[PDB]
Amino acid sequence: ETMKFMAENRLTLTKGTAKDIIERFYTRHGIETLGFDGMFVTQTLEQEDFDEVKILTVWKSKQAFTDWLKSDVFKAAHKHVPIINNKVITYDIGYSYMK
Amino acid sequence: TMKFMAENRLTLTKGTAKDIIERFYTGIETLEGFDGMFVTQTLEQEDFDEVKILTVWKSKQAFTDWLKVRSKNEDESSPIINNKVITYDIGYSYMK
Repeated sequence: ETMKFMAENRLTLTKGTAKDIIERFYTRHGIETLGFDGMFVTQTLEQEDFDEVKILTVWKSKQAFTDWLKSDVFKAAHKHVPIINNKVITYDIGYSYMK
Repeated sequence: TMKFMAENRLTLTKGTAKDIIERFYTGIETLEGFDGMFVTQTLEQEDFDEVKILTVWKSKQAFTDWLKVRSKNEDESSPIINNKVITYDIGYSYMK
């Protein structure tokens, strides 16, 4: 039913700018109003040369994600948000256990 | 809750993710600092397969205490090319 598909926006940033970028995601622009199950914004630890922030979104299906890519909430979040690189990766969640 | 993430990233020879993956779907939820885990498979991967066992914790402490699948460079028959562990601070999270 839910938590079957995960999407990741991987951001490679100038070292030191990670906090400011992350705070930018406290305003999610209504993504929760969607097949959306949750999101995580992380910072890779022990990085010396670059900062890496990953925006992980969990959905109930790939289509939930692809439809989101086409939504107005996607546009507002993409326009709201240092970033040297920006890559998108997707995954099939084959197993999840939320306690 | 959910403020730390540990990732066990497994690079596999293209096509072997299918079987191997089910062995990670497996009493870690008994720890207080443990919040949850995800096991994923990367889509659209061209030359190799990728399995990531993600676990979320309340603190880096929980994960550390907890801690304290061989590679080819060991058993030539293993599908696992590389086995890395990455750690993260969860700056923000929202569920449901």
